[PDB]
Amino acid sequence: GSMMQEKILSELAYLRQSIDNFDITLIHILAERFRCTQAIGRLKARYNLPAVDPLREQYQIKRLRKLAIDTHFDPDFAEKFLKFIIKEVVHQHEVIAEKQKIKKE
Amino acid sequence: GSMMQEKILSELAYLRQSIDNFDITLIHILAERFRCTQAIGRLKARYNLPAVDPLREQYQIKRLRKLAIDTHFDPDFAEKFLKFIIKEVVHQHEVIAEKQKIKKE
Repeated sequence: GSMMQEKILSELAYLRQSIDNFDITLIHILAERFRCTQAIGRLKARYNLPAVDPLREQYQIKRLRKLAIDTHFDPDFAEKFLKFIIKEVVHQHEVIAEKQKIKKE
Repeated sequence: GSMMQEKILSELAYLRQSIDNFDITLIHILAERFRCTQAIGRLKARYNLPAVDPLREQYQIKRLRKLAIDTHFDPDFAEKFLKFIIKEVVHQHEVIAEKQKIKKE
């Protein structure tokens, strides 16, 4: 139909409003997460702690996987997602350390 | 110090509580986002719409970049993050279409 075509484009539009809202929300939460991990980066750099903390990484992954299963959410994708975030964090930790070091030199 | 060592481990622990909370939150929001994009996948598959919708992708990226700058959040990372999500979504759209098609065959 044309009534049916519009019904379908209207549903699509409605679902995309929601997605678009989720994406803003996700960015605001990640903004705060990165405020925290940057406070960790400064602390690690001042006191010579390493960017990659394997016991920490391992815990975060097992925990998020368990919580993902409990939410009926794919645990492999939860892990892929967390690892994506952690790679940026590890980069940021290294950038803060190089910048604390260039002051010291 | 040992007082100073514990102060620092205590700060680190406190920041990690927050991170860990943000990560659960992020998973719950993504759970809902994927409920929506899966409803889009079914709709696209029933009515023969393609997985990759370039005009849609382009809008989502420009919009999230602008909103990221307005939140003092790195627009390149916002884009990297959205593209990471969209790659999963496009996969999921293709999986739904293959599964609607195998019923039809």
